[PDB]
Amino acid sequence: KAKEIRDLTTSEIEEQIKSSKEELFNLRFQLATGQLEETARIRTVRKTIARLKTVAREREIEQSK
Amino acid sequence: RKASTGNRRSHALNSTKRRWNANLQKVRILVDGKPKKVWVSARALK
Amino acid sequence: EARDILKRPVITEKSSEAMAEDKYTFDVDTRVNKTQVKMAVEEIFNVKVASVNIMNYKPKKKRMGRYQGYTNKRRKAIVTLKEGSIDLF
Amino acid sequence: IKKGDNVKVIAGKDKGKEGKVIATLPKKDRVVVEGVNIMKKHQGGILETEAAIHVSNVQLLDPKTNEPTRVGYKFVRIAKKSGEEIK
RNA sequence: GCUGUAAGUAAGCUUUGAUCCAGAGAUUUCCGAAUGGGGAAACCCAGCAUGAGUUAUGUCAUGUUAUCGAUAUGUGAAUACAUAGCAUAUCAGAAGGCACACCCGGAGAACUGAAACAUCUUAGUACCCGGAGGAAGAGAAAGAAAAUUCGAUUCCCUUAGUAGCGGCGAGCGAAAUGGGAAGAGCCCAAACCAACAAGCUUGCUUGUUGGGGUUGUAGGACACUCUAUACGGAGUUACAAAGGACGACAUUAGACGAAUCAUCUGGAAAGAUGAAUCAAAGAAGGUAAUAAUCCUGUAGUCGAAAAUGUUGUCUCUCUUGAGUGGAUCCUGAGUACGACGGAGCACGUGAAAUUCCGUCGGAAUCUGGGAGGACCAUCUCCUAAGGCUAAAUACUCUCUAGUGACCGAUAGUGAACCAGUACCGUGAGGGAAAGGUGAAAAGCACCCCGGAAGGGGAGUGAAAUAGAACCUGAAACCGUGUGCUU
RNA sequence: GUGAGUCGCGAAAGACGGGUGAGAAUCCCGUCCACCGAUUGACUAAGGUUUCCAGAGGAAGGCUCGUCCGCUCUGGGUUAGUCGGGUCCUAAGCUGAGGCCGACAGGCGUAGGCGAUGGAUAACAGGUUGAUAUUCCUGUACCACCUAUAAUCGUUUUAAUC
RNA sequence: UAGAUAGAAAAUAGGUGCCCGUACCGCAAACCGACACAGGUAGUCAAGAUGAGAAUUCUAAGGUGAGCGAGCGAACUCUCG
Ligand SMILES: [Mg+2]
Ligand SMILES: [Mg+2]
Ligand SMILES: [Mg+2]
Ligand SMILES: [Mg+2]
Ligand SMILES: [Mg+2]
Ligand SMILES: [Mg+2]
Ligand SMILES: [Mg+2]
Ligand SMILES: [Mg+2]
Repeated sequence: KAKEIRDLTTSEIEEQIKSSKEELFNLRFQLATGQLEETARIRTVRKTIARLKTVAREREIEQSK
Repeated sequence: RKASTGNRRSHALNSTKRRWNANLQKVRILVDGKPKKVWVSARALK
Repeated sequence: EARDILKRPVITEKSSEAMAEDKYTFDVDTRVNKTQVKMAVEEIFNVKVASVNIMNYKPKKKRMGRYQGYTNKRRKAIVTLKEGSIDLF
Repeated sequence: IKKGDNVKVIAGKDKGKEGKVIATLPKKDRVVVEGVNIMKKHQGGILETEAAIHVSNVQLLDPKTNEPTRVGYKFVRIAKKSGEEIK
């Protein structure tokens, strides 16, 4: 998942960020209830958010020059 | 300039030790080429 | 945003009695005014008035591997309701 | 650098033997192969799992004989002493 | 294959090339020079613009907000002129940090030695402060010297513990000639001209640029003769003026990289025994015991998309260079020098030069002036009173690669291990002890007593009197029994 | 190691029964007894920093024993528009633009600013948990503020009005 | 008062209301005192009979039984009659 991101509009980038955060908050918020058995899934999510914001920032630069 | 200037030894008549200044002459004046005031020597004011 | 304003839930016998008068207990990220929690928890569930009360805690000690170290800071916030109710369990 | 191919363990407990390998463990430098069976125990009287050794091992493909493995030219690919088939 | 140290479990990732390695880039909460205000460091409180959400206020997101100076503005009036101030804007300015190292400058001690001590020495050391550098300082002759004179500076040797200073005691201590390392010399000021400027004496002169010109064997100006020509060229961006293009080499990840089999012992061979091999590689370390031929490796060779650094050639810039004559002018002023007190020059006021400091007096203009160790004369040499300058050198917080008739746990960093820690003290600050199972965790299933701990057994292992307070296990010290004796 | 199983075991009135437990002068329960009572009581500040409560454990700590603790292990607990404080004020004092002074450092000091032990400031009673109470609920109150609504104003003067 | 500025809001309804601290001991076993130490440790409340009284003696409220004890009842020391 590196150039799935490059296929975006610079506006869809925001929405998948938000929805990924709600996905996450669902998991974090279940997590102390113990409903969750999945452990390593969260890393994938948080890393995705890192990617989306990274690329958004890079294009933020190259839309500045 | 305003500095204790030349701080070195002072010998007596039998050459004990003592520190001194030679505090260089400065007297203040309304400067005759700029309307303000500042410490100024005499040696310049010849 | 909601995410970095609500860090965890909390459950215990205390909260269990608390849910009689429709109360709840969350743990937040630190450095959050009381009011942001109100408008934000409002933003995320549409539940509301019965304003908030809140505290802090100082960090205790612990020895798990015979080396000294402290627990983490903990700001706990107690939410209470007048408008329906929320269950996410 | 090995993923389950043939060997001849030469310089350990009992030699002249062959077998096929499991985890190589790049850090500890210790491979898993049939040829050592510790009598581990948990709460059985014994378990008979499989244990490891350091690389005292060698490969054999064409000569049916141990040789110094020799990754050669780029076509990388292995190219042994006498014969050059895949590792 | 991976999910650090750090086990373990579960969830998952990975030839569609993970993890890992190297270079670039993005993020980079808060305190801290801390810089919007305040502050008991890591907390609090605001402001303004814009923008979220509210019916609306409360609430938030981002940005912005210190001082100083140095420029551009307006504005200024206590007094009219107009300055002091006042509001605003710009600056990659500065502040701070540090490697307790190396350098320069300011200030600046005492114990001590003297067989005591005041001159003196220690010492111009320490610490303090300041500044700058990666090197600094110094510097291109107002020298050294006395001949067949040489012609920046610095460092090393040597001259020399000589000559000399000194209550002539302690002690201190050059310099030159010579042998070497490195080798570099340049721009201003002034007299002259043009331009503009107030006084326009309508006299020209001062005020500012440009030219012009930089010295002792005197030189420049001024006058004259040729070279050059917007260049024949020298250019030299490390001084000498300040900008920019384009190749080679090294560095930051890496790869290739020759060669051996068996018998005995063994728990295990890399040893003994034999017979064989490579060598630009027999350096080293690991591998169940001591290995050139098992692995990592070395000799050698190759390799960089990107970045950096140093070097090179065209761009690039920028430039006239000599000679004669010397009528007239110019060659750095409250300077040089003297005295008075002082310092520093190896040099203590001594006959004491030469150089610097403070007060005070106070020269000359090339037929000049300074030095040549008081001072005058002749002779000889040099031309201050303005500035810049690479290398040779000193040091290593740190990195890369290496090394040791260096240490091998009471040694060595204080620190081999979770140490500037625990701890002590209000605080500055001072400061510990503590390595090793075995080859591999194979880390004692199971029975028995026991509440447990601990143990006897059984088993893993060559060995568990190697069983975790785990290699080896001495002496003190404590016991149990026993030959002899009391 | 010796000293030495010796000095000491840090003022004090406990006793009995019943339980527990492997095991009790010391632990829990009760009955009696004794003690303080301008206090060995109750409430807060400074101060310390989780010692607080529940459930287990007893290797060492406790000057004995210990089935227990303020020791260990796991888990869990501290709620404010009105309370003390800040968004209000200030003395002593500290800092102090510009500024005066000093060899450097820095020293003094106006403007202003920080700084309470003082000044002003809107809340009470009960109930409630093993552990929080003017904080939670229960009822009853208060201050500032915004929004919505109207009985008064009439040059934006002066008048209501800031 | 200088000044702002068209021109309020009586009493009504409704809402909005931040940070810190809050547990426990606090004449003590938890603070300073190296100790679970016969020390100090500001302040508020402080009942009953007797008494001038916060004195004294005995008791409420409430809290405590003091973290080694059992024997014998000699010297000797200490404390009291
Ligand atoms: Mg800067
Ligand atoms: Mg003199
Ligand atoms: Mg003078
Ligand atoms: Mg040793
Ligand atoms: Mg009993
Ligand atoms: Mg407190
Ligand atoms: Mg006490
Ligand atoms: Mg009374």
